[PDB]
Amino acid sequence: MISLIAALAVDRVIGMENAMPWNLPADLAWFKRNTLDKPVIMGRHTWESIGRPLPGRKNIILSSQPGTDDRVTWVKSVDEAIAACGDVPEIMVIGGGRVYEQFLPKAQKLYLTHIDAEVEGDTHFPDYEPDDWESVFSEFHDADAQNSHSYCFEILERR
Ligand SMILES: NC(=O)C1=CN([C@@H]2O[C@H](COP(=O)(O)OP(=O)(O)OC[C@H]3O[C@@H](n4cnc5c(N)ncnc54)[C@H](OP(=O)(O)O)[C@@H]3O)[C@@H](O)[C@H]2O)C=CC1
Ligand SMILES: Cc1cc(CSC(=N)NC(=N)N)c(C)cc1CSC(=N)NC(=N)N
Ligand SMILES: [Mn+2]
Ligand SMILES: [Mn+2]
Repeated sequence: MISLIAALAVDRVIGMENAMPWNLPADLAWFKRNTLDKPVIMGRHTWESIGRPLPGRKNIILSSQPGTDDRVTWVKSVDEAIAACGDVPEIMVIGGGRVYEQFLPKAQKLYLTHIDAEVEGDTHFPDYEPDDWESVFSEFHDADAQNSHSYCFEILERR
């Protein structure tokens, strides 16, 4: 199964200048929790945004140009990326925008962090068809001393 995981601000903004224009420790925790011990697929800009392999997960980078770091696995197509994961129960697509778009249709699950924050962005999560998804998990949280925004974790499964 292929899953997409992301954090969306208002208007589905997910990034600005290769970065997440917010500070939410709780979302990073949720991310580590739902990706640990699973292969992660990401675009190259998203690879450069992190600078180092995510610990305890197989890192697959999608790029049309030759790979430049052997600490990770480089692939040149969606199909090679999926094949590179082998036989695992779940494949986590962690971004960015152009990669989400490509993997969305093969997706069976969406892990979304809805952040109540307005932020100018240059990158947006795909405009998915709400009718095709079913909310199977929803957990809302008010802002607190560590997390400056109210946010909600949601898991959608393709109907
Ligand atoms: N808020 C959230 O949850 C998230 C936010 N982000 C944010 O997303 C933004 C980066 O997103 P964006 O610019 O779209 O970039 P991506 O990370 O999606 O990078 C895309 C790059 O990877 C390669 N690639 C993608 N698809 C293919 C394919 N099918 N075949 C071959 N190569 C492919 C290409 O690199 P090449 O040029 O080498 O061909 C392409 O330019 C940043 O702003 C980041 O901070 C990212 C993940 C989650
Ligand atoms: C650390 C990091 C992780 C990601 C992947 S996050 C994700 N797919 N899902 C989710 N958050 N729930 C991304 C896209 C970017 C980063 C680094 S962000 C950053 N560097 N911000 C900044 N420079 N201030
Ligand atoms: Mn049901
Ligand atoms: Mn069904």
